[PDB]
Amino acid sequence: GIHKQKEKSRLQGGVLVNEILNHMKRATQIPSYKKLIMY
Repeated sequence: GIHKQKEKSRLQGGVLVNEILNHMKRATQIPSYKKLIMY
């Protein structure tokens, strides 16, 4: 249950993560996840 969901905070990593991820995380272009639900 908890395993599935992880903490996007408090976690650490090698700068590499900063260089490789440096770009962005997930689809920041978040348009509308639920709002859509209702058409």
